[PDB]
Amino acid sequence: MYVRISGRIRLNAHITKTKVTVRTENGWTVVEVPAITGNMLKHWHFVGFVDYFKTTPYGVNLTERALRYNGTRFGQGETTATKANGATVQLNDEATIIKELADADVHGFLAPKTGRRRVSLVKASFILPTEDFIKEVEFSREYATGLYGFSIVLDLGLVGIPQGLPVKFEENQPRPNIVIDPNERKARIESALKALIPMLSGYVFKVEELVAIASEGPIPALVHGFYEDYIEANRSIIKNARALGFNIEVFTYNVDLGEDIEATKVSSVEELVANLVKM
Repeated sequence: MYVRISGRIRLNAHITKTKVTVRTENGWTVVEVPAITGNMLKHWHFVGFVDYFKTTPYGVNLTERALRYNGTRFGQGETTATKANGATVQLNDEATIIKELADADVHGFLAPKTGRRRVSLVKASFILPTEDFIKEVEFSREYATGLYGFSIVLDLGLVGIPQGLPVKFEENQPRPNIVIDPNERKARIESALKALIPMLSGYVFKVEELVAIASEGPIPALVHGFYEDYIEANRSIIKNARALGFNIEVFTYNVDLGEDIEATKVSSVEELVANLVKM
Protein backbone atom coordinates (compact mmCIF):
# COMPACT_ATOMS: atom_id res chain seq x y z
CA MET A 1 0.00 0.00 0.00
CA TYR A 2 3.05 2.26 0.56
CA VAL A 3 6.02 1.87 -1.79
CA ARG A 4 9.50 3.40 -1.83
CA ILE A 5 12.23 2.70 -4.29
CA SER A 6 15.80 3.84 -4.29
CA GLY A 7 18.47 3.03 -6.86
CA ARG A 8 20.74 3.95 -9.71
CA ILE A 9 20.43 4.54 -13.44
CA ARG A 10 23.08 4.88 -16.13
CA LEU A 11 22.76 7.67 -18.68
CA ASN A 12 23.77 7.55 -22.31
CA ALA A 13 23.90 9.61 -25.47
CA HIS A 14 21.18 12.19 -24.81
CA ILE A 15 15.35 15.43 -20.45
CA THR A 16 15.80 18.72 -18.53
CA LYS A 17 19.21 19.10 -16.96
CA THR A 18 20.09 21.75 -14.43
CA LYS A 19 22.81 22.61 -11.96
CA VAL A 20 22.62 21.74 -8.29
CA THR A 21 25.03 21.82 -5.42
CA VAL A 22 25.55 18.66 -3.47
CA ARG A 23 27.94 16.92 -1.00
CA THR A 24 30.07 14.24 -1.03
CA GLU A 25 31.24 12.84 2.34
CA ASN A 26 35.00 12.59 3.11
CA GLY A 27 35.09 15.95 4.75
CA TRP A 28 32.37 18.30 3.55
CA THR A 29 32.87 19.57 0.06
CA VAL A 30 29.92 21.27 -1.69
CA VAL A 31 30.15 20.58 -5.44
CA GLU A 32 27.94 21.97 -8.19
CA VAL A 33 26.83 19.14 -10.42
CA PRO A 34 24.37 18.56 -13.23
CA ALA A 35 21.01 17.07 -12.18
CA ILE A 36 17.66 15.99 -13.56
CA THR A 37 14.41 17.06 -11.93
CA GLY A 38 12.27 14.31 -10.46
CA ASN A 39 9.44 15.55 -12.65
CA MET A 40 10.91 13.59 -15.49
CA LEU A 41 10.10 10.32 -13.71
CA LYS A 42 6.80 11.72 -12.41
CA HIS A 43 5.72 12.67 -15.91
CA TRP A 44 6.40 9.15 -17.20
CA HIS A 45 4.67 7.57 -14.27
CA PHE A 46 1.72 9.80 -15.14
CA VAL A 47 1.61 8.66 -18.84
CA GLY A 48 1.61 4.99 -17.84
CA PHE A 49 -0.93 5.55 -15.12
CA VAL A 50 -3.26 7.03 -17.71
CA ASP A 51 -2.39 4.25 -20.21
CA TYR A 52 -3.12 1.51 -17.63
CA PHE A 53 -6.08 3.18 -15.94
CA LYS A 54 -7.76 3.89 -19.32
CA THR A 55 -8.29 0.23 -19.94
CA THR A 56 -10.07 -0.55 -16.68
CA PRO A 57 -13.87 -0.35 -16.25
CA TYR A 58 -13.17 2.98 -14.54
CA GLY A 59 -10.96 4.55 -17.21
CA VAL A 60 -13.60 7.24 -17.76
CA ASN A 61 -12.81 8.82 -14.41
CA LEU A 62 -9.97 10.93 -15.83
CA THR A 63 -9.67 14.52 -16.90
CA GLU A 64 -9.95 14.93 -20.64
CA ARG A 65 -6.50 16.55 -20.49
CA ALA A 66 -4.96 13.36 -19.04
CA LEU A 67 -6.07 11.46 -22.15
CA ARG A 68 -3.69 13.61 -24.21
CA TYR A 69 -1.18 13.37 -21.35
CA ASN A 70 -1.66 17.09 -20.64
CA GLY A 71 -0.98 17.61 -16.91
CA THR A 72 -2.42 21.12 -16.33
CA ARG A 73 -4.36 20.30 -13.15
CA PHE A 74 -5.36 23.04 -12.83
CA GLY A 75 -5.04 26.54 -14.25
CA GLN A 76 -4.63 29.37 -11.74
CA GLY A 77 -8.11 30.64 -12.33
CA GLU A 78 -9.97 27.44 -13.14
CA THR A 79 -13.12 26.54 -11.28
CA THR A 80 -14.10 23.52 -13.37
CA ALA A 81 -12.62 20.59 -15.26
CA THR A 82 -13.86 18.51 -18.18
CA LYS A 83 -14.08 14.75 -17.55
CA ALA A 84 -13.10 12.30 -20.31
CA ASN A 85 -16.92 12.03 -20.66
CA GLY A 86 -17.36 15.60 -21.64
CA ALA A 87 -18.98 16.08 -18.22
CA THR A 88 -18.06 19.10 -16.11
CA VAL A 89 -16.61 18.68 -12.64
CA GLN A 90 -16.61 21.48 -10.07
CA LEU A 91 -13.20 22.15 -8.50
CA ASN A 92 -14.85 23.01 -5.15
CA ASP A 93 -14.28 20.02 -3.06
CA GLU A 94 -11.38 17.64 -2.98
CA ALA A 95 -13.78 14.67 -2.38
CA THR A 96 -15.68 15.40 -5.59
CA ILE A 97 -12.58 16.17 -7.60
CA ILE A 98 -10.77 12.96 -6.65
CA LYS A 99 -13.94 10.84 -6.94
CA GLU A 100 -14.37 11.91 -10.55
CA LEU A 101 -10.76 12.38 -11.65
CA ALA A 102 -8.24 9.62 -10.90
CA ASP A 103 -5.27 11.63 -12.31
CA ALA A 104 -6.02 14.32 -9.62
CA ASP A 105 -6.34 11.60 -7.02
CA VAL A 106 -3.07 9.80 -7.85
CA HIS A 107 -0.97 12.67 -9.18
CA GLY A 108 -2.44 15.50 -7.07
CA PHE A 109 -3.75 18.87 -8.24
CA LEU A 110 -3.72 22.55 -7.57
CA ALA A 111 -6.80 24.72 -7.73
CA PRO A 112 -5.81 28.12 -6.29
CA LYS A 113 -8.98 29.85 -7.47
CA THR A 114 -11.03 27.55 -5.17
CA GLY A 115 -8.25 27.14 -2.54
CA ARG A 116 -8.06 23.39 -3.12
CA ARG A 117 -4.82 21.43 -3.17
CA ARG A 118 -3.77 17.79 -3.09
CA VAL A 119 -0.17 16.72 -2.81
CA SER A 120 0.76 14.03 -5.40
CA LEU A 121 0.83 10.46 -4.08
CA VAL A 122 3.66 9.84 -6.56
CA LYS A 123 6.94 11.62 -5.59
CA ALA A 124 10.39 11.62 -7.10
CA SER A 125 13.48 13.34 -5.83
CA PHE A 126 16.10 14.94 -8.01
CA ILE A 127 18.13 12.48 -9.99
CA LEU A 128 21.78 13.14 -9.13
CA PRO A 129 25.14 11.94 -10.16
CA THR A 130 26.33 9.53 -7.49
CA GLU A 131 28.59 10.68 -4.56
CA ASP A 132 31.00 7.98 -5.69
CA PHE A 133 30.71 8.90 -9.44
CA ILE A 134 31.58 12.43 -8.53
CA LYS A 135 35.00 11.93 -6.72
CA GLU A 136 36.02 9.76 -9.69
CA VAL A 137 35.91 13.30 -11.23
CA GLU A 138 38.55 14.07 -9.69
CA PHE A 139 34.07 17.42 -16.59
CA SER A 140 30.78 17.11 -18.41
CA ARG A 141 31.75 14.37 -20.77
CA GLU A 142 31.44 11.76 -18.12
CA TYR A 143 28.39 13.26 -16.57
CA ALA A 144 26.60 13.06 -19.91
CA THR A 145 26.84 9.36 -19.66
CA GLY A 146 27.39 8.38 -16.06
CA LEU A 147 25.87 7.03 -12.95
CA TYR A 148 22.89 8.75 -11.37
CA GLY A 149 21.02 8.05 -8.12
CA PHE A 150 17.24 8.27 -7.79
CA SER A 151 14.43 7.87 -5.26
CA ILE A 152 10.69 7.44 -5.71
CA VAL A 153 7.80 7.32 -3.20
CA LEU A 154 4.28 5.93 -3.74
CA ASP A 155 1.77 6.74 -0.98
CA LEU A 156 -0.99 4.60 -2.41
CA GLY A 157 -2.81 4.13 0.87
CA LEU A 158 -4.30 7.60 0.31
CA VAL A 159 -5.98 6.75 -2.98
CA GLY A 160 -9.65 7.73 -2.83
CA ILE A 161 -9.13 9.67 0.38
CA PRO A 162 -9.01 13.50 0.63
CA GLN A 163 -5.94 14.81 2.44
CA GLY A 164 -7.86 17.75 3.99
CA LEU A 165 -10.53 15.40 5.37
CA PRO A 166 -9.00 11.95 5.84
CA VAL A 167 -11.60 10.94 8.48
CA LYS A 168 -15.34 11.64 9.04
CA PHE A 169 -17.28 11.17 12.31
CA GLU A 170 -20.38 9.94 14.19
CA GLU A 171 -21.34 8.45 16.48
CA ASN A 172 -18.35 10.38 17.73
CA GLN A 173 -16.60 7.50 15.92
CA PRO A 174 -13.86 8.16 13.27
CA ARG A 175 -14.02 6.32 9.95
CA PRO A 176 -11.66 6.50 7.06
CA ASN A 177 -13.18 8.93 4.49
CA ILE A 178 -13.01 6.85 1.27
CA VAL A 179 -15.04 8.30 -1.57
CA ILE A 180 -14.72 5.70 -4.32
CA ASP A 181 -15.92 2.07 -4.06
CA PRO A 182 -13.42 -0.63 -3.16
CA ASN A 183 -12.93 -1.91 -6.78
CA GLU A 184 -12.13 1.49 -8.33
CA ARG A 185 -9.75 2.02 -5.46
CA LYS A 186 -8.09 -1.24 -6.43
CA ALA A 187 -7.96 -0.42 -10.15
CA ARG A 188 -6.32 2.91 -9.33
CA ILE A 189 -3.69 1.29 -7.09
CA GLU A 190 -2.78 -1.43 -9.61
CA SER A 191 -2.52 1.17 -12.32
CA ALA A 192 -0.28 3.28 -10.11
CA LEU A 193 1.98 0.21 -9.57
CA LYS A 194 2.04 -1.02 -13.18
CA ALA A 195 2.86 2.53 -14.21
CA LEU A 196 6.22 1.91 -12.54
CA ILE A 197 7.32 -0.12 -15.60
CA PRO A 198 7.23 2.78 -18.05
CA MET A 199 8.32 5.24 -15.29
CA LEU A 200 11.58 3.22 -15.17
CA SER A 201 11.99 1.82 -18.70
CA GLY A 202 13.82 4.54 -20.61
CA TYR A 203 11.90 5.74 -23.72
CA VAL A 204 18.61 8.15 -21.08
CA PHE A 205 18.15 5.26 -18.93
CA LYS A 206 19.12 1.92 -17.93
CA VAL A 207 18.16 0.91 -14.39
CA GLU A 208 21.32 -0.59 -12.95
CA GLU A 209 20.22 -1.37 -9.38
CA LEU A 210 17.50 -0.72 -6.87
CA VAL A 211 15.98 -1.41 -3.48
CA ALA A 212 12.20 -1.35 -3.05
CA ILE A 213 9.97 -1.70 0.07
CA ALA A 214 6.31 -2.22 1.08
CA SER A 215 3.77 -0.53 3.29
CA GLU A 216 1.78 0.05 5.31
CA GLY A 217 2.27 3.44 6.72
CA PRO A 218 5.03 5.85 5.96
CA ILE A 219 7.16 2.95 7.13
CA PRO A 220 10.53 4.30 7.03
CA ALA A 221 11.94 6.40 4.27
CA LEU A 222 14.88 5.15 2.16
CA VAL A 223 18.30 6.69 1.66
CA HIS A 224 18.69 8.21 -1.81
CA GLY A 225 20.70 6.18 -4.35
CA PHE A 226 23.02 9.18 -4.62
CA TYR A 227 24.89 8.18 -1.42
CA GLU A 228 27.86 5.87 -1.91
CA ASP A 229 26.45 4.48 1.24
CA TYR A 230 22.87 3.97 0.35
CA ILE A 231 22.65 0.16 0.20
CA GLU A 232 24.26 -0.33 3.58
CA ALA A 233 22.20 2.60 4.92
CA ASN A 234 19.04 0.98 3.72
CA ARG A 235 20.03 -2.29 5.27
CA SER A 236 20.25 -0.63 8.68
CA ILE A 237 16.99 1.29 8.32
CA ILE A 238 15.21 -1.86 7.33
CA LYS A 239 16.50 -4.20 10.02
CA ASN A 240 15.82 -1.50 12.66
CA ALA A 241 12.30 -0.84 11.39
CA ARG A 242 11.66 -4.56 11.38
CA ALA A 243 13.09 -4.82 14.92
CA LEU A 244 10.66 -2.10 16.07
CA GLY A 245 7.68 -4.07 14.66
CA PHE A 246 7.07 -2.52 11.20
CA ASN A 247 5.96 -5.06 8.60
CA ILE A 248 7.94 -4.64 5.40
CA GLU A 249 8.31 -6.52 2.13
CA VAL A 250 11.72 -5.96 0.56
CA PHE A 251 12.81 -6.46 -3.03
CA THR A 252 16.15 -6.01 -4.64
CA TYR A 253 17.56 -5.71 -8.13
CA ASN A 254 21.32 -6.25 -8.51
CA VAL A 255 21.99 -5.41 -4.90
CA ASP A 256 22.80 -7.51 -1.88
CA LEU A 257 21.55 -5.86 1.32
CA GLY A 258 22.88 -8.86 3.06
CA GLU A 259 23.03 -11.13 6.05
CA ASP A 260 20.27 -11.30 6.79
CA ILE A 261 17.39 -9.24 5.71
CA GLU A 262 14.66 -11.39 4.33
CA ALA A 263 14.55 -10.05 0.79
CA THR A 264 13.36 -10.98 -2.68
CA LYS A 265 15.69 -10.77 -5.67
CA VAL A 266 14.07 -9.84 -8.94
CA SER A 267 15.56 -10.02 -12.42
CA SER A 268 13.75 -6.89 -13.65
CA VAL A 269 11.45 -3.97 -12.95
CA GLU A 270 8.60 -5.94 -14.49
CA GLU A 271 9.19 -8.64 -11.98
CA LEU A 272 9.29 -6.15 -9.09
CA VAL A 273 6.05 -4.66 -10.34
CA ALA A 274 4.53 -8.11 -10.75
CA ASN A 275 5.39 -8.79 -7.16
CA LEU A 276 3.89 -5.56 -5.95
CA VAL A 277 0.59 -5.99 -7.72
CA LYS A 278 0.07 -8.81 -5.25
CA MET A 279 -2.33 -6.22 -3.81
